[PDB]
Amino acid sequence: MDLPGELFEASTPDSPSHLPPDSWATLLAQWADRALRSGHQNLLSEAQPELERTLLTTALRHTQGHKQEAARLLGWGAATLTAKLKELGME
Amino acid sequence: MDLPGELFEASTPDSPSHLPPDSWATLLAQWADRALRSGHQNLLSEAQPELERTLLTTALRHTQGHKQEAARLLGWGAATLTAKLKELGME
Repeated sequence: MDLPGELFEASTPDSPSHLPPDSWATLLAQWADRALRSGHQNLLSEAQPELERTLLTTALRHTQGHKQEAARLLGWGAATLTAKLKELGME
Repeated sequence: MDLPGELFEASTPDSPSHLPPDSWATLLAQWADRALRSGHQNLLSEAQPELERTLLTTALRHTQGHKQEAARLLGWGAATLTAKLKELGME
């Protein structure tokens, strides 16, 4: 018998998230190499939007909702912030 | 007295390099934020060339010296591989 019950269900609360040291570059150096020895294709096209999304969302956080303010935040403008959004989706 | 001598000099050999888990994204999320609360400016312009240099050099390694082959390696061409080289230096 045990005091605590055998709780076995995934609920919303009681679920902390862990943030380990993500070795992105280490994953990109080994990934780009593993794909090169098999069938590489969208190499830079995959991490390209990854770096843009991270920063874009971060700076935007300073102005959540104000996607325009994010422009001056990254030395960009309103055409780049918008054109760069489809550039990764088009290229 | 000790068998080994007190070797205290930096030489070429006898110098192994360590490669810990670099948390780039973690450094970019905290850096972009720390700079935003002070004087942000070249936010994306700093990590932009960092992601391009890493992949560019990696794929090029498959064709060391053949900077041209790196083109098809990243679904790029000869104009992009060259134009993208100055794009980060110009923007």
